Amino acid sequence: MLSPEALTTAVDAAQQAIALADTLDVLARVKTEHLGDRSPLALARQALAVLPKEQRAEAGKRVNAARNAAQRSYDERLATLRAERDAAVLVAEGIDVT
Amino acid sequence: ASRVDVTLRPAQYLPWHPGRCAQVFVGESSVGHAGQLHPAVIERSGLPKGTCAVELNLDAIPCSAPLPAPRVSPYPAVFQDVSLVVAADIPAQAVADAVRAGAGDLLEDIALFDVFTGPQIGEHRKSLTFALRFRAPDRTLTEDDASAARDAAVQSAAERVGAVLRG
RNA sequence: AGGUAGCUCAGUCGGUAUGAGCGUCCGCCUGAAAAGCGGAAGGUCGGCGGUUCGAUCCCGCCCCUG
Ligand SMILES: [Mg+2]
Ligand SMILES: [Mg+2]
Ligand SMILES: [Mg+2]
Ligand SMILES: [Mg+2]
Repeated sequence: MLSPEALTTAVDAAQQAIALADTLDVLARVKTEHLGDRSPLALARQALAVLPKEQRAEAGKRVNAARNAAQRSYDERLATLRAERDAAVLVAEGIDVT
Repeated sequence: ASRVDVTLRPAQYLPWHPGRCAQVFVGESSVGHAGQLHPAVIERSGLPKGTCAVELNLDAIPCSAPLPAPRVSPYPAVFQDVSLVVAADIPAQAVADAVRAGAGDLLEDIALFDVFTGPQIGEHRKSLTFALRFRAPDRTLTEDDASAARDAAVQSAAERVGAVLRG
């Protein structure tokens, strides 16, 4: 499960679900699915605690590499959609100041 | 209180909201800004939502000592309203200035009382309705003379802001 | 000695923040309120760094109060 095959398959499933989210609501559902407690990437970390000690460094920097890749995609997408939401508020609230 | 005239023009200038911010001019000199604060500023600063603010440089406001000599005609007035369609981002003050420039001396008062958007207007448009009060200095103004002044006001608004008489 | 949700505070001894009260929001109640029930939103765990595959938790420095 900590293999670089099931991990990279889960990062790719997450990075395209993040790319396909066009709403903060859609992106929230994507977050709980690809980063929440029941996510493959989060269960890969909880397995590091019952792992033999001589296998945690070689597989920990692998699981961490997978987590940081999907986390980076979600964070940049959340900022992008929030800015688009915020910009749309300012234009919708324009008034004739004269 | 300063006995000066000001104009408010659209502006973008933090910490104000860029769609709800006026820059204040006396003549062609900027003297400050006014409007609603930026929602991002309000949140970052812990301010109440919707906080508004004004700041003017008093030293840039020239001191004035006017000596008015008003013309007070006692002859009856004529009251007419005009409804004009313009692009939605045309400042209402610019339309009223155009109406005034064409109406001439017979126009004593102009007041906007309606700003309307809707499907019977069309998209990207708005309708402004002004109450006009006409008066002559030496005679009882006729409705035809008033309507001629009104027609010249509508023509001036057509040429200056693209106003179209409401149909 | 402590800094943990917008405020006031439990708690977590390296890999699941386990939380309360208030406040806010949302229902019920009222013509509408307050109060009262009912439910929800809400957490880089003081900042900058070190160590470590991984730090709210260990180390260094520093800000804040008694
Ligand atoms: Mg009439
Ligand atoms: Mg109208
Ligand atoms: Mg009732
Ligand atoms: Mg809940």
